[PDB]
Amino acid sequence: RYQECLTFENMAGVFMLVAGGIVAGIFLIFIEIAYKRHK
Amino acid sequence: RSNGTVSPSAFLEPFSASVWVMMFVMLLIVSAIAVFVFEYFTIGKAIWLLWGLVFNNSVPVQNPKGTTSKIMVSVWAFFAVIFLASYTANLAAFMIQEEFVDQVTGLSDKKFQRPHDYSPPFRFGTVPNGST
Repeated sequence: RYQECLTFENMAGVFMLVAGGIVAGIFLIFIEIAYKRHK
Repeated sequence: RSNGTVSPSAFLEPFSASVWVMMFVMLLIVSAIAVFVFEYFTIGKAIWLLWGLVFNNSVPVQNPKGTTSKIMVSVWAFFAVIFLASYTANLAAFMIQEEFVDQVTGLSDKKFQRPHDYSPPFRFGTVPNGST
């Protein structure tokens, strides 16, 4: 009679999508700063 | 039992674990990195923004700098409201389920040795010259 026996995957997917969006935003900020330095 | 017995599970929220904690840490790190990037006092304002648009913007933490700051704030707010919606849905789903497992789970577990010693004298209404 012995018995041996928020989602992280949701959290992981949200973290991955947020990281991608943040990387895109940082690249956009860098490009905009470079253009503004020339304009 | 006298009336309805259920498990409130007040502390059983998915918090206090390592599931959403890692996501929260990653999101906070990303937000701080983006704030530093857009920076091109500040620490206190950044902490205020991190604590604010995570729970709720119902506090004076307004301090934008540039368009990229607005874009990152929009993305972080979208993530935060998605998290709030997910938590509301999860708690409602828990409300859908229920827990009424057991109360004693044993014919001699603790009380059935000396009910007076346990304090409540549970009734022993057997039958004369019966079977049990």
